[PDB]
Order: sequence, then structure tokens, then C-alpha cells
Amino acid sequence: EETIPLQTLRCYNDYTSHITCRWADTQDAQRLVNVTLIRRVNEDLLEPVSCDLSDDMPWSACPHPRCVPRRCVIPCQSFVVTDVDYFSFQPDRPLGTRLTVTLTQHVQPPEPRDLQISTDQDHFLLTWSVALGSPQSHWLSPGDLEFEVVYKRLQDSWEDAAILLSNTSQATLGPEHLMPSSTYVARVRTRLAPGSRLSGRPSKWSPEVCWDSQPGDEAQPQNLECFFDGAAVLSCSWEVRKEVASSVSFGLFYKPSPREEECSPVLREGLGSLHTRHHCQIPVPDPATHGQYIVSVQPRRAEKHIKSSVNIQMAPPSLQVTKDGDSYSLRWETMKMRYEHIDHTFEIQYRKDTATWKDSKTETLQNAHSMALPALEPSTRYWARVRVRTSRTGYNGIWSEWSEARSW
Amino acid sequence: EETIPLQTLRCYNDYTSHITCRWADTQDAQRLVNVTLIRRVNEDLLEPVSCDLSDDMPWSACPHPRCVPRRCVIPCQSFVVTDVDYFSFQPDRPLGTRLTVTLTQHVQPPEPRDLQISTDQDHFLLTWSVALGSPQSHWLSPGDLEFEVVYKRLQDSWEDAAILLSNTSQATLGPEHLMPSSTYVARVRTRLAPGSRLSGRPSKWSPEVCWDSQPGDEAQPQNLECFFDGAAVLSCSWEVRKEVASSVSFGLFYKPSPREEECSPVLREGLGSLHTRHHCQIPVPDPATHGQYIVSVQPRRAEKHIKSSVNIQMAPPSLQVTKDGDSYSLRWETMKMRYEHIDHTFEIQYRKDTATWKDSKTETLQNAHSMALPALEPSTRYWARVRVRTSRTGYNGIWSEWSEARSW
Ligand SMILES: *C1O[C@H](CO)[C@@H](O[C@@H]2O[C@H](CO)[C@@H](O[C@@H]3O[C@H](CO)[C@@H](O)[C@H](O)[C@@H]3O)[C@H](O)[C@H]2NC(C)=O)[C@H](O)[C@H]1NC(C)=O
Ligand SMILES: *C1O[C@H](CO)[C@@H](O[C@@H]2O[C@H](CO)[C@@H](O[C@@H]3O[C@H](CO)[C@@H](O)[C@H](O)[C@@H]3O)[C@H](O)[C@H]2NC(C)=O)[C@H](O)[C@H]1NC(C)=O
Ligand SMILES: *C1O[C@H](CO[C@@H]2O[C@@H](C)[C@@H](O)[C@@H](O)[C@@H]2O)[C@@H](O[C@@H]2O[C@H](CO)[C@@H](O)[C@H](O)[C@H]2NC(C)=O)[C@H](O)[C@H]1NC(C)=O
Ligand SMILES: *C1O[C@H](CO[C@@H]2O[C@@H](C)[C@@H](O)[C@@H](O)[C@@H]2O)[C@@H](O[C@@H]2O[C@H](CO)[C@@H](O)[C@H](O)[C@H]2NC(C)=O)[C@H](O)[C@H]1NC(C)=O
Repeated sequence: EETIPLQTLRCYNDYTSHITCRWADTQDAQRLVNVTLIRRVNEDLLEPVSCDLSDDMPWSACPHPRCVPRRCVIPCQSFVVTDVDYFSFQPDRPLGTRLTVTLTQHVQPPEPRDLQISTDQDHFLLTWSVALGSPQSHWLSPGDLEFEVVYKRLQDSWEDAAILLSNTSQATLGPEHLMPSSTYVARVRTRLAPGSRLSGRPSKWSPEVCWDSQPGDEAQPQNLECFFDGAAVLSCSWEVRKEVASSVSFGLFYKPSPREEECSPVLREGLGSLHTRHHCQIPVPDPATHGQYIVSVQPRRAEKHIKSSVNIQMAPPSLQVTKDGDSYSLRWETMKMRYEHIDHTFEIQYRKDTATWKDSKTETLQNAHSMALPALEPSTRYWARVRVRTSRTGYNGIWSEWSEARSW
Repeated sequence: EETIPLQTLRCYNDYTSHITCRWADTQDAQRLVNVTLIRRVNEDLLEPVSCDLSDDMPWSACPHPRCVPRRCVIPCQSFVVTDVDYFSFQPDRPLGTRLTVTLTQHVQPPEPRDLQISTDQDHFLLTWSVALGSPQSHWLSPGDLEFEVVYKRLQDSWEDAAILLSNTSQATLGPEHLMPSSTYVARVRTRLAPGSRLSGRPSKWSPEVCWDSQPGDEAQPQNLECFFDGAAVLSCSWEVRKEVASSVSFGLFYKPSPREEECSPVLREGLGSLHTRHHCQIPVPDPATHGQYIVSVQPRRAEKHIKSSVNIQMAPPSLQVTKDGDSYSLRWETMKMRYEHIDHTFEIQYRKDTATWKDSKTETLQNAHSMALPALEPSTRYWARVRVRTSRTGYNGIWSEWSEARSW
């Protein structure tokens, strides 16, 4: 029985005139409350029990960290078969609190249920019911309640609390509330209408209902909330699809009509995965002179500069092998660039129909058109691969594709 | 450059008439937006680039999980030293959002700071400041702001939102707000007073400040919130110290004056360790007839029933050994219970000054007053231990304490 002294309390007696009780108390509770053991004589005869400190706890164990075991001895209660006496623990001082709850001034309406939303062309009718009672209990009538519905998206926190109310168990959520492609969530609480019984906290929020809003254009930026700070900065809370942002880079432009178009910083802050909001701090030195700033969010002119003379890649040359006296040479099909004087480095590769290109000889030289070699008894061995590169101060490019293995 | 296609885009050409570009797109973004590569001719000549799908990505790598590599070929742009052409990516459809912002109607006041609480006899002065600007910026004057302070205890959630307001940067929190021994927490937000500039969301809550409230009586029950449900039940939200509850068991009593005192269920719900709240559902069939219920929370009648004949423990008997002819016997000092006929079982124990009680012989018998034994050459050996128990239908008790070792 929870209470420690009760929990650990065993009273052993002998059919003579000696009944000992052993219980304990927690040393912590001691500095707040102290209790005295009490025996039930017959009824209003709550005769107290004398108890002296003890160190040992044999009859029962104490589940506390620091207990104050006690041993109590009580006199002849004249033992006889079927004799039961009750023990209680009386606190040193009267404890408790009271509260006169005048029903009317402490009413908490029941929570709504059967929350459902039926859409009707970019409009959502949120319906619900409330179990008032059974026999027409005139105490509380539906005309005594008020409803507070809160709604948001399956992303943001309820702290933004976009509330709405109704005197009927129905609300009309539309385009002027929800935004075009977001999945919303809403719940309802039952309040006490001004015409009422009296005060009382409103019910607890009902289960929330989820639904997708009006069809819209995804892959578009949303929530262009811009809030003017004091009198020097204007912060805007951007919002774009975490997939569009990986193909379309957007920027925040602003023009105070009656033009500048970017901010020094555009910090990205990841939202609920599916979305990534951005921020920018637009400076505003003349708030009085220019109190109109039409901000916009469109594709930022993001371009990659490619320098021709640095991103070169020549075409693979031809080879056609020549064999006079002792086969060795290799022809270089230089793609005659119109009288353009540029140095070229080549990479020729050896081989054999019995080996892979990973074990070839790569003689790399400049402005050459052939090389030397000492073959063997094979005359159907592969060994024709040539790469060209810009080995001039026309600084750089990339290895050209390979030529073709002229099986000789 | 962030955008994947831009990030992974290399365009290699040959000083002839063949420039190939290779970029990729993320398969995910594809079902939302599609982009087309574009080359910058000179200015407004944004000539598009044709691109066909590819499977290989050599020139650059794609940091995505599933990419859509593409290979694009573009014609003679007549290559010559110092020739740079820019590439961009154009989305299939115009994307963007606009917002005409009028500073006055979109003002978000700065957040308060230097939040501190000075106590003054069961009163706490909450002070704070607000950085408006530097040179007297008449746009926003302190007489344009309003303050909303919220407070609670270091336990409950802010949803209960016990709000308070002020037209000055100061609030007087007192006994009629806070409760007598709880550690509170409060924060402030800056709103726009009705006399204002215009609409705008208030600032973001400032850092919270924590402080302990007025001194009081701990080890007492608090928050006796009782709320009437519809018209049949009345729930009360109890609250007691998680230390007192282990020595003092409380109950919820109720009497509709102008008596019943307990509920069938008193469910315990652990709070912030230091406290343990309870609940009870008081039934109320006549709300109109009895709209007055004075509830109370005081020490409950928790008693442990101890049945004498079941919690027996006899007294340790004497032994005084007898040695005639051949030492063996042992005397039983039966504490003559006044002509009470009850059966007793005893436990005698052997020993020696050279051994411990864990290796003794325990002959257990009924209504005996001695036993037999064959000693040895020792005459100073310990062996006197006797327990008594109730071996009758006076059902139970506990082994009595031991007797005394009559060293014979
Ligand atoms: C239940 O009874 C116990 C005593 O059996 C109470 O504890 C006792 O509390 C007093 C005052 O709080 C302690 O005495 C003080 O001791 C200091 C020196 O340590 C001295 O400066 C003071 O003048 C005074 O003598 C007393 O020692 C302490 N006893 C024990 C055993 O700790 C306990 O407070 C009672 N419970 C309640 C709720 O009152
Ligand atoms: C960018 O272009 C690609 C195509 O190259 C677009 O994906 C294509 O989308 C259509 C319709 O969403 C897919 O066709 C449909 O296929 C199903 C069978 O799978 C059939 O029932 C339909 O009648 C229709 O033919 C098409 O297969 C798909 N192509 C690929 C390669 O997946 C993509 O949507 C475009 N991006 C945007 C934002 O529009
Ligand atoms: C129940 O609600 C309707 C409609 O809504 C609310 O009315 C105000 C309380 C306002 O603050 C908004 O929340 C809603 O518009 C109430 O009907 C309106 O009553 C006013 C006159 O007081 C009238 O000018 C409007 O045209 C009415 N609107 C409609 C749609 O008929 C109605 O009075 C509420 N019931 C009670 C008992 O207050
Ligand atoms: C600034 O606050 C003081 C005191 O508080 C608020 O007044 C109301 C707005 C009310 O809803 C409560 O929040 C506070 O009491 C305002 O002074 C009170 O003004 C009324 C008359 O309008 C007067 O009867 C009270 O006695 C005044 N209280 C005190 C303590 O002097 C004060 O007007 C507020 N300033 C502005 C510009 O509104």
C-alpha cells in the first residue's frame, strides 16, 4: 500500500499480552511531515501507538535509500480467534486544501469529434459534432458553446496559431486562408460563447484532421513573407521546393516604385525536407520617402563561363600503319585546323591481340607523325591508339578520344 | 555553383567547328521542373542548346543518387583566342512570386532584451528593454509598441499561455498570479499597440527568465483545479509532493452543502518528479439542484489490517541442559500461555565451539521437551538454540527468536 510506513509495517503478537509492530519512515519526508502509528480499537477509539527508534528492519524491507526504522510495542488487546485490528498513520499536522467549485464558474465543454472535411471547389467545409449529453440536459445547451478551430500545414508549428471561430459546428476554409499546394492540418476546441454559464477553461483540442488543399502549381516559390524591421532592414522569408532549387536558382529582387535586385546575403535554412526556405535582408534607408517596395522572387541570372581556349578537346586522329623494310611507323592524321598554329602532344599505344590496353607502351612526344618499333613473328597484332593534346601556351583542354586500332 | 546542372557542366570544343557540352539533371526535380541548356551569343541572343540523353558522365561527376546525364552538341561559334561564351539553364515554365510590401503594414518590432526580475516582498518586477534604433528614428516610437508577457512554471507547457500585457517595459507579477512554492519562467514579445503604424506580426519571443516565487508551505497539496464536464462528471486535477505522498496518503472528498467523500478511481500521474498529480471523477446527477460542491483534499483513511492469530511470534525459550548417565537432553522453557491450547513446533540446534551454526543439526519436532544425543570428548561445546512456531490450525506466524547457548 504505497505509503512507505504502511507498505513496510508488520505487527507480530503472541496470544498473551505483547504485540509489537515494526514500520519505517523515509528520512526525507521527515523534514516536512512526521507520522505517528495508530491502532483502531473499535471505531472512534483511534488509540495512538508508542514507537521508539530502531536500526534493524527484519519483518519487512524498506525500498528507500535512507529509512528511519521504528519499533512499537502495544499492550494487551486480549487476543482471541477472529480478532482484527487496523493500523493507520496520523500526520503531525492537519494537511489539505479545499475549493468551492461553483459549477457554472468552472465549466469545461466536451471536446468535439467526428472531425471531417468535405471539399467543394477550392473550399473546404470542416464539420464536427459534440456529445453534450443524453436526455435534453438544459444545463448546457449548444447555444452556450463556441468553437475555436486552428489550422496550419504539415510543416509549421502550432505556435503560429492561425485561429478561426464559429458559433456553429462548421467552418468554411477557403483560398483566402490556405495556400495552393500545401497539405494542411486543423483541429478544434470547444469554448464557452460570451453568452454563457460562466468561466471555465475550454476543452482539450480534438484529434487533428489532415487534407491537401486546392490544386496548385508546385515547383514554385511560396510564402514571400516580408517584414520591415524597426527602420533600417526588411527581412523576407522565402520558400521553395527542395528539388526545384537544384535546377533553378532563385534570387530576391526589389524595386521601390513611385533597379536594385539582389541582397548581399541569401542564407538557406532547411525546412521539412520537401521544402527549403531562404532569407535576405533588404536595406531601406528612406522608409518615409519609399514605403512601397515590390519584392519578387525569380530566376537569378546564374551562368557558367566557359573559356574556349581553356576547354579544348581535339578530335581523334587516324593511324594507317606503314611497313617498309622493318614495320614500325604509325601515321598521324592531323585534323588540319585552318592555319591555326598550336602545339600538339600525342600518345601512341602498343598492344597485341593477346593483351589488354592496360599493358601497352605509351610513347608521348611533340609534333611527331610516326615512331619506331621492333615487332616479332606476329602480323595481326592490335596496336593503334592515339590521343592529342594542346601542349602549347594555349593553356589547356582535355585528352582527345582515341583513334582506331589498325590491325596490322 | 549549387544548381546541379550548372555544378556538373563541362563544355569541351575543338578549334574547328564542334563544341560538346555535358551536364546532368536530377531525376527527382524532373517531375516538377525540366530545364534546357542555353548559350549566350552576345547579349539578348540567348540561343538554346540541343541536348540528347546520355548514360555516361565522364567530364564531371554527379553528387545525386539518380542523375539524368545529357550530351549536347553545338555548332561553329568560330573559335578564336580570348572567346568566352556563357551557359545558363532555362526552366520549362516561368516560376516566381511577387509581393507589394508597404512598410507600415508589415512591421515586426524588435525583440526585448535584458530581461530580469527583481523581487519586492511577494511581488516580482519583470523588467526589460528594446533596441529601437540610434538616432531618434521617429518612424517607430516607444508609444507604438505593446508588450505581451507569458509566464508558467518549469513544468507545464506554454499552451496554457498565461498571458499579461503592458504599455510600459515592465510588469508586476504577484501572489494573484504565481503559486507559493513553484519555480516560474516567463518571456516577453513585442506587439504593436492599437495606436500604431499598421499591421505586422509581433516580434519573436525573447529569452526566458527563471525565478522561484514567494515562500510558502511545502509538503501541502496544490492546484485543486476542478472542472465540470458537460453535465454528469466533475474532474479534479490534484497535486502533491512526491515525498509527502509516501507518508501521507490523501483522498478527495466532496459535499454539496445547501457526506460522500471519495471517488471509485484516483489515478496517479507522475509530473516533474518533485510532484505527483492525482485525478478523480466525482459523479454529479443533479447539477441544477446542487450547483455547489465544496471539494477538499485531506488525509485519507488508509489502514493495514493485521489479524492477531495470523501474525504470531512466540518468545525464545530457555534451554538448561541435563546430563545424567549419558549427556543428551535439552530443556524446553515453554512460556506458559494462560491455559491456551495451541500446538508448537520447535527447532533445536547442535554445534561446537569449533564450528559455526551453518553446520548444525536441526531436529524439528512437535510438543517435545528434550531429545537424544551421543557427544564425545568435549564438555565445553556450544549447542543450544531453540525456535518455536505455531504448528496448529491457528494458521500462522513467524519463527521465534533464538534461545541461549548453554555451553555444557
Ligand atoms: C520529527 O521528529 C524529528 C526529531 O525526532 C525532527 O527533527 C529534529 O528537528 C530539530 C529542528 O528542526 C533538530 O534540532 C535542532 O538541531 C540543531 C543541531 O543539529 C540545533 O541547532 C537546533 O537548536 C535544534 O536542536 C533535531 O536535531 C532533529 N532531530 C533529528 C533526529 O534529526 C523532525 O523535524 C520532525 N518532523 C517534522 C515534520 O517536524
Ligand atoms: C521532362 O521531360 C520528361 C520526358 O522526357 C517528362 O517525363 C515524362 O512524363 C510523361 C507524363 O508525366 C510520361 O508519359 C506517360 O507515361 C505513362 C506510362 O509510364 C503513360 O500512361 C502516359 O500516357 C504517358 O505516356 C513520360 O513517360 C515521362 N518520360 C520519362 C522519360 O520518364 C517530365 O515530366 C518532364 N518534366 C516536367 C516538369 O514536365
Ligand atoms: C454566428 O456567426 C455568424 C457569422 O459570423 C461571425 O460574426 C461575428 C461574431 C464576426 O466577428 C465573425 O466571426 C463572423 O462573421 C454571425 O452573423 C453575423 O452577424 C452580424 C451582426 O452581428 C451580421 O452583420 C453579419 O452579416 C452576420 N453574418 C452572416 C454570415 O449572417 C451570427 O450572429 C453568430 N451568432 C451569434 C449568436 O453570435
Ligand atoms: C498603460 O497601462 C495602464 C494600466 O493598465 C492597463 O489599462 C487597460 C488597457 C486594462 O485593460 C489593463 O490591461 C491595465 O489596467 C493604463 O491605465 C489605466 O487607464 C484606465 C482608463 O483607460 C484607468 O481607469 C486605470 O485606472 C489606469 N490604470 C492605472 C494603473 O493608472 C494606461 O492607460 C495604459 N496606456 C495607454 C496609452 O493605453
